[PDB]
Amino acid sequence: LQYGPLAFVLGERTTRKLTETSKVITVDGNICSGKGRLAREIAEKLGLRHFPEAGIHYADSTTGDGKPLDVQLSGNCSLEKFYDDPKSNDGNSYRLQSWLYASRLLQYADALEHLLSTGQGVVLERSIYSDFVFLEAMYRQGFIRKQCVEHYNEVKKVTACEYLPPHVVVYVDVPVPEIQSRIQKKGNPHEMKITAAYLQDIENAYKKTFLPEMSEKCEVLQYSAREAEDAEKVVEDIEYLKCDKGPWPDQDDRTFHRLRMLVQNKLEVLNYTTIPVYLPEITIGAHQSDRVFQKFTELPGRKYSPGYNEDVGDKWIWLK
Amino acid sequence: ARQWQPDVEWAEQFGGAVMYPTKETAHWKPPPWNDVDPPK
Amino acid sequence: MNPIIYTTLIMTVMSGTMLVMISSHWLLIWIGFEMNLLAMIPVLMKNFNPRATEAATKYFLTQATASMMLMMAIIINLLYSGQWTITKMFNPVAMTMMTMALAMKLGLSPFHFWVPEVTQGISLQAGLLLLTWQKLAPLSVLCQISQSINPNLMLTMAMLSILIGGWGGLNQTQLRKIMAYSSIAHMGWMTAVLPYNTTMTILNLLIYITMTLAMFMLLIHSSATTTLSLSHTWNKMPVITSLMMVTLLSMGGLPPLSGFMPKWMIIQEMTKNESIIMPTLMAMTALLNLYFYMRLAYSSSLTMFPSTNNMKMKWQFEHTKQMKLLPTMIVLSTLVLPMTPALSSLN
Amino acid sequence: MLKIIIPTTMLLPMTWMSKHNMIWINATVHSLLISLISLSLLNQLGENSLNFSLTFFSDSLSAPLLVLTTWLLPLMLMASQSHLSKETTTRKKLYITMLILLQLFLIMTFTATELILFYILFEATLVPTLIIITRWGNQTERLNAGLYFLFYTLAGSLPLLVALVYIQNTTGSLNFLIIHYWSHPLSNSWSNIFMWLACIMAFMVKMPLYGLHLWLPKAHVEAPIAGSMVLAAVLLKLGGYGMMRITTILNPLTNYMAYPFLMLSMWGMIMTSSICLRQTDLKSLIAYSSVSHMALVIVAIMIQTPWSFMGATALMIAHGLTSSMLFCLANTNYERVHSRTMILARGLQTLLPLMATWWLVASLTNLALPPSINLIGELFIITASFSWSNITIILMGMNMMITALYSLYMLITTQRGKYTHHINNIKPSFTRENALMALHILPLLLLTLNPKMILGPLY
Amino acid sequence: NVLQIVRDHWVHILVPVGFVFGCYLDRRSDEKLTAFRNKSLLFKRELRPNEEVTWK
Amino acid sequence: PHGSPDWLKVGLTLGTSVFLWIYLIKQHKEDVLEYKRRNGLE
Amino acid sequence: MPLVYMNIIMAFAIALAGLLMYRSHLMSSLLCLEGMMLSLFIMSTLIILNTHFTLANMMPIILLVFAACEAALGLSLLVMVSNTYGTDYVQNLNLLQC
Amino acid sequence: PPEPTIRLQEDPDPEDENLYEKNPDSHGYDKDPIVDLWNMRVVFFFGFSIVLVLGSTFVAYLPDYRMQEWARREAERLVKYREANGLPLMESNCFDPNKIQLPEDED
Amino acid sequence: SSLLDLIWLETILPKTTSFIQMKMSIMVSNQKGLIKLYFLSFLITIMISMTLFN
Ligand SMILES: CCCCCCCCCCCCCCCCC[C@@H](O)O[C@H](CO[C@H](O)CCCCCCCCCCCCCCC)COP(=O)(O)OCC[N+](C)(C)C
Ligand SMILES: CCCCCCCCCCCCCCCCC[C@@H](O)O[C@H](CO[C@H](O)CCCCCCCCCCCCCCC)COP(=O)(O)OCC[N+](C)(C)C
Ligand SMILES: CCCCCCCCCCCCCCCCC[C@@H](O)O[C@H](CO[C@H](O)CCCCCCCCCCCCCCC)COP(=O)(O)OCC[N+](C)(C)C
Ligand SMILES: CCCCCCCC/C=C\CCCCCCCC(=O)O[C@H](COC(=O)CCCCCCC/C=C/CCCCCCCC)COP(=O)(O)OCCN
Ligand SMILES: Nc1ncnc2c1ncn2[C@@H]1O[C@H](COP(=O)(O)OP(=O)(O)O)[C@@H](O)[C@H]1O
Repeated sequence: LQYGPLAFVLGERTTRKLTETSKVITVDGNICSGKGRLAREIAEKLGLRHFPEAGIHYADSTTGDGKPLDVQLSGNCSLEKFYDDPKSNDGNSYRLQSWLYASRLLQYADALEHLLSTGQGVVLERSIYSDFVFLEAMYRQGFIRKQCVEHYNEVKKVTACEYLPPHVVVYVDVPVPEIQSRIQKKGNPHEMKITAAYLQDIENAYKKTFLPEMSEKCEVLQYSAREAEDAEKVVEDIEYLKCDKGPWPDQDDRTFHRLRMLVQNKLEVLNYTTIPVYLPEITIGAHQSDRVFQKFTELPGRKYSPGYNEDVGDKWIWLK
Repeated sequence: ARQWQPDVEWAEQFGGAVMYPTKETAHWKPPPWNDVDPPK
Repeated sequence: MNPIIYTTLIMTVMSGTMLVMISSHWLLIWIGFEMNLLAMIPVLMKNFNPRATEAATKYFLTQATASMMLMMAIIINLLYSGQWTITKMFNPVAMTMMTMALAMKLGLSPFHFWVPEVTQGISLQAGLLLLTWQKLAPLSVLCQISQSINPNLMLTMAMLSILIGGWGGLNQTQLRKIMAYSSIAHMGWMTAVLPYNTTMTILNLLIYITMTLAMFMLLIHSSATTTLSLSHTWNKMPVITSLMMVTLLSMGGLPPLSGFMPKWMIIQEMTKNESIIMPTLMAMTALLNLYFYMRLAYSSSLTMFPSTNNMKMKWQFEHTKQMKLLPTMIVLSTLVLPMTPALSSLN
Repeated sequence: MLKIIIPTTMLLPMTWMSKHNMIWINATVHSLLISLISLSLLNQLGENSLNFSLTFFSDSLSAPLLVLTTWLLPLMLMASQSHLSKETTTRKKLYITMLILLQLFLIMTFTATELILFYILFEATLVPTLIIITRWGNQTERLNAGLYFLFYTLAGSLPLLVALVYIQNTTGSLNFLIIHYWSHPLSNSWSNIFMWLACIMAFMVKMPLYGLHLWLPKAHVEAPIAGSMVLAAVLLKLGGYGMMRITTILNPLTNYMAYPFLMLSMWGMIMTSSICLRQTDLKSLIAYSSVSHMALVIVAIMIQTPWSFMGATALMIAHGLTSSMLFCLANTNYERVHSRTMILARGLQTLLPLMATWWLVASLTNLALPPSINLIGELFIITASFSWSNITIILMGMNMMITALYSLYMLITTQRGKYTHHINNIKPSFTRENALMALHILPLLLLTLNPKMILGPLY
Repeated sequence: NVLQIVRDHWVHILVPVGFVFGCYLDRRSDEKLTAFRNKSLLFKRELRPNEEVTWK
Repeated sequence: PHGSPDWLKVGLTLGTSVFLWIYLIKQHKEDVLEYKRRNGLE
Repeated sequence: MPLVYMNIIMAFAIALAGLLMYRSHLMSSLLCLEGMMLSLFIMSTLIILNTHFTLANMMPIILLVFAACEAALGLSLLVMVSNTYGTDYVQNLNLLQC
Repeated sequence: PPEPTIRLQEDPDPEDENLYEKNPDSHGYDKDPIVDLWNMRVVFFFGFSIVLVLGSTFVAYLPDYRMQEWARREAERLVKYREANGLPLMESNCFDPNKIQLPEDED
Repeated sequence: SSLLDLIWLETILPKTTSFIQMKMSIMVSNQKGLIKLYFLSFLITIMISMTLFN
């Protein structure tokens, strides 16, 4: 018996599972910062569940087996090509940006459905909110066009006009020279090609737009690099602040039911991610799309529904 | 050697609010993707 | 809204329709219409936005005016003959006003203007309800007084409705407006055979209801409200696009599909009454409905439109909420021509 | 008649249950077996008919058309085997399903004891052909072509349905036997004039008649090879079969209502034969030749004499075979050139001699060389028209000359001369193409031995 | 090999069997119309001593 | 996802089909018996 | 048919024409609807009382009740429209078009 | 104008695959040599060997259901009868006028 | 070829029909969405029906 209107009618009221502990938290910062360790420690200390940052093949892990698929069958883009030649002729940068945004939207939907179905809180990295800063970094540097950012704004507004922003936003503030030094120490050959202007643009956008906009409706934790390793202070400040300005206190059982309808049925979550406006970076013609779809359908566990694949090992097919 | 299939230029014929818009109706815009209008 | 409230409102709509159909008193029929209108408004506004509120207020205004005209027709009929039973109306003026009220309730031309706007404003499920269940009551009332209607007024209104539906379906890109104009055309087809045989009207209503239920179910299955969003569907569920193309062919009246059954039958009945010109004009006019069905079929399945990069992710997820009776609706809407003589059951 | 309808229906589950690399073999073998079974219907009798049941009956006009329809499908499968090689198994099965459905509809249409069932199947044939034209068509114009191929036809036949039911409201039945036995003359009245027009214009448009033929070049050029085969060979003869069946109730009005159509056909044969002389496309040339031959058949049907009917039947059969073979040859050239232009590929007898021989035989058959059945129908219609009026021969004679001209022109431009230097992808002709050509051409020369099998019920 | 070709060649009998089925159906259709058997004014014949029906 | 064949639903479906078939056969036999009785065939 | 019934029908027709005019101010449209209902109520009451059809005395009050319910419904819709636009002019209802 | 001038992401048009290059003795039915050879065999056997020859012989030896020789013998005996007894061969009237009731006019 | 087949025979039947249907569709579907005009037309048709059909 999957959750539905009948479940809500009979027993399933999800406002009872909330115990003030849910408090969805996003830990976000600049590239290759300490935000990941902070998020993991916050999840460990507060007893929440940590969701790793969404990548190119995040959606591949949630469907069927967790093994990622081929780049052509899932994403059609690579971060390494973006680092090597950000001004690529084939529009790899914005294809990467849109795929990452859609993956983050799916991850946010998964975190929300877990929170609403179990009552346990979650910890996230950069959500659908604060993703746009990378878009800004791609535009100010001249890597992508203006029609691209208009597309991203349209898709972002349409998708995110219906989700609840996180209770607490935690920002790990790291200076650009310091993060450049850490990038140099990391040794990833593609990441040493990042310019100082890119990081400066990303940081400025994060401080200028993300911090005040989330200030008036949420609680903000602007923490420095040295004071971020002490996760006990972070968790104490999480407990100390109280949420009474966001829409979460204004929330009710019926709209929780509507949200729990939205978070499941992922096809409705990603419905507006494929709006029919034709930018050369994202649009794909009939022949290539047909070939890629046929190639995808030939995968061992993708021809039929998950429970109806003979080669995988599904038995008693003719009675399911 | 390849079967012709519709491209972006052909597909944009149906992107308008109404087929073959007139000069009066040229400025008309299709409805929003979601059926929600800004509160302006 | 709350599932209990939604279920109660749906039950109220259906009970108002049933009260209209089973009542032998004009006041009870008016009460059923009032109940239906009262309970229909929140259904149109289930998803709150300016568009739904606009559609709901337009619908309320139109239906309230139609109900007031119907009540005045009842009052005049009572004045000129102290009878409340639904029978011979005994008064031409009351008959004309009743016909106009019922046509405005149905959406027949020239009272067709509200249908496309209300259908465009409301969602797909609301449009399904509005175009399927909202025709049972006015058509039943019209069939009960079939011997009373002036044939000239009914036939000219039906011809106007068919013409307007066929012409207006050509200019539409949004699918909901297309379905609204198709509903207008089918209403015109049904109301043209009331003076001759109500069994043909009921058969056409059943076939149209099946076809439009199948079409709205298919449009719900693949979240498409415009032509291009429908064209994007082939890259994920080609079976849905093929079934929708077959259904669209059926709605156009192409044999040996189910949609040919009503028109043919209706035409044959209208040939029994020495009427030849009018079925010919209706056929040539329904050619326009067929044309825009063909254009939608070209844009949907018979060609492959360009896709987007994000659709790959949609490949990995399955349609969770699976609706029932859809295969049955498609089968009845496509392959019931050999069972035509079954219309003798006086459905 | 069910002994042939049932195997055609069972062709569908066999195709849908077959292996991904064995559908063509099964389809071809079982289609040939069905054609062999359908050869039994050719044993007609001078008496009334082969009235199998209340729903199906066979005559010596329906029997040759049924045999040709059954024989066409294997040829279409062999022709389509090539360009559907890179096609997915499901879509290939869908294509074969469309072909099988079209054959089933045509088979049920050609027996059709009752007229309303005949009309229903007549219009049921429109859907698979439209799907084939609009889906598996190479060029961008196919959609428009499909639209034309639809609407013209429907515009012709929507009045007919009304006329049909009107007849059943007055006569009381639409069974062809009762219609023939209870025939009554049509008085000279405006209502009878419009009933005649409604009955005739339905089949005039699909034949097609000159002035209503604009859909045909588009439909034949834009359709795939199998679509061109089925349109030129069988789907054109539906109008002639319908006219010969329905003219039993239009007398004596036709005696003066056929003048506009006789004039239109007798001038359109010349117009289309002259159009064929200056054409930059092979498929358009073949389509216009088909229009000319069908205009001659229309003239024959409008004359309404026994020799006219015999010539019309023979010409329909011969033209179907010849046009199918010509379209196959044009497609074989196109599959190597990928241009569909007469003057781009030249001097092909130096590179493909057997294909040049096939081209010569097809051109000679189109040129109406005796003692082929083409010329049998030609001479029968010509003598019947001469009896109708001694002046018609003039026009007819002109047509004949012009015919030969463009035929040899099509043979000379494409085969003779110097080869195109910059075309080096002319591979030797496969065994499949040569077998297709032989299976097209041998039945013609075997039928010329026994003409009475295709001369109709008035032999 | 038995039990293996049948898994691959069971479709081959599909068309032929239907054929004989159709033949059977044709015979069934014939029985309904026997309303004038040996009653024709042209082929009216006296039955043979060991004959029951002129045609089947 | 990971779901075993629901024996309850399978049993319900099979039982419904068998019951409907048996009821149809019984109804047909009763109808033919009543028809023969009313028209005096057997 | 006496002149009082003619006057009532004229009033109903005038109210219907005023409703169908739509100069502006949907509130006036609801007012015209209520005037039509009032004319209907008066005419029905006069007809029922004149003929001494006792059991029909139930009909008018019921009518009024139902109609008044619809009135409330309309008002609610109007209010919501205003809350979207700040005003109730008819021309603001032009987003949905044929 | 930094636009890529590429309207969309498209596969290049593939070149046609020659059947002879990978398979001499192709017969041009399929890219699988065994399936292609058996397709050729069955097509030839069922078209030329089975239908073309046996069907032609079946049509040639069809029984005379058209009543041509029957009409020959009937006409022969009729001509013999009419010549022997001096009858005027063919009669201009199909039906005997004694069985036709013409409508009296008296105009 | 050009004057008759490709121009006039194309202009008479199909192109004229397409033009007429397109113009009628444009006229029918060119509605600004104002209920003012809708109910003015409703008043006009209500007025015309009583006079014409009685
Ligand atoms: C798409 C094709 C149509 C499908 C229609 C839906 C099929 C499922 C419906 C389930 C059963 C329907 C009715 C339930 C049976 C019991 C109710 C029955 O007792 O009511 C009778 C009502 O009879 C039913 O309507 C007959 C049901 C049969 C409907 C199917 C006819 C369709 C024929 C052509 C399409 C081919 C259909 C193929 C299979 C669906 C009593 O009639 P009555 O109250 O005294 O007279 C009222 C009607 N008047 C006013 C016109 C005189
Ligand atoms: C475009 C591609 C081809 C499509 C088909 C073309 C062929 C259609 C033509 C149909 C047949 C002719 C039409 C009318 C035939 C009636 C006989 C008439 O020609 O003869 C004269 C009739 O004169 C005039 O024709 C009378 C009618 C005049 C008005 C009709 C319009 C004529 C031109 C219209 C052209 C439009 C063509 C396109 C239509 C969409 C003799 O007058 P009369 O002996 O006393 O009366 C004969 C009829 N009776 C016996 C029943 C009483
Ligand atoms: C290539 C180089 C030459 C090699 C070959 C050398 C041999 C030469 C022979 C070739 C032609 C020479 C003429 C010899 C003809 C002799 C046979 C002919 O006379 O028989 C004919 C018989 O031919 C057949 O009737 C015609 C062929 C059957 C046509 C069916 C086509 C096969 C089906 C294919 C699909 C159908 C598609 C079209 C639909 C209709 C006429 O028979 P008929 O004189 O009367 O009486 C026969 C005896 N009776 C009295 C007992 C009855
Ligand atoms: C590719 C385009 C072709 C389009 C079709 C062309 C042919 C159109 C012919 C007319 C169509 C309808 C004819 C009606 C069907 C026959 C029924 C009949 O004959 O009954 C008549 C009815 O006759 C009519 O109603 C005919 C009226 C025609 C109405 C439709 C007009 C369509 C256009 C007319 C001009 C076209 C003619 C030439 C077309 C050339 C081809 C384009 C008698 O009626 P009663 O009342 O029972 O008897 C009277 C005594 N009591
Ligand atoms: N929206 C984006 N655009 C471009 N690159 C991104 C985007 N989001 C994440 N990345 C890349 O993902 C990599 C790892 O993510 P990041 O948070 O920066 O470091 P960490 O793995 O330690 O959490 C980085 O190289 C970062 O650049």
